[PDB]
Amino acid sequence: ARTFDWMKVLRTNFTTRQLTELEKEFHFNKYLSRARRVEIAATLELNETQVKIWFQNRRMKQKKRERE
Amino acid sequence: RKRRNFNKQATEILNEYFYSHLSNPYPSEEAKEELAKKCGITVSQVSNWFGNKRIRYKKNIGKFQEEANIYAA
DNA sequence: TCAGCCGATCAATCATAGAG
DNA sequence: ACTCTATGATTGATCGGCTG
Repeated sequence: ARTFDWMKVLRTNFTTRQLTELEKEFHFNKYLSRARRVEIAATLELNETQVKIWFQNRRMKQKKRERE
Repeated sequence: RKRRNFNKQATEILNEYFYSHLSNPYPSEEAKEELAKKCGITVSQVSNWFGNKRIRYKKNIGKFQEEANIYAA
């Protein structure tokens, strides 16, 4: 058919070591403070943004788990 | 893990809805739950089907014309 | 005004089921 | 039985909108 608007609209590879540490933190606190964010990032060799986004996505999959 | 496909009927229903809304294939939360109840699958599986359907469609429009022609109306 | 979050979606990729 | 394609699911990251 016709090509509508929607048709016209680097991905970090986390190590097993990083995901394991990210989970651990998650189970300690669902939300992170600016303090603990910088700390985890340094330890894991990541940016605060990546840590921030991973937590965001993690919370959402939790919601999608308690709801299914 | 294991990947189990959907019934022929479920995909029949999903395509019909997809191509009948090709101009804006984004079902609302209500529409999704309705599709789920009719297809016998979850809302999540419905959301994934549409997400995958849209992306693969726009990635190779030509490949799905025959299909679009079938569920056209 | 701005950063963090939410909900939805995207885009690439994984692993399997099915087709030839 | 194998090679190649179709397709369900996962996940890092984006986008619009709300909030403190």
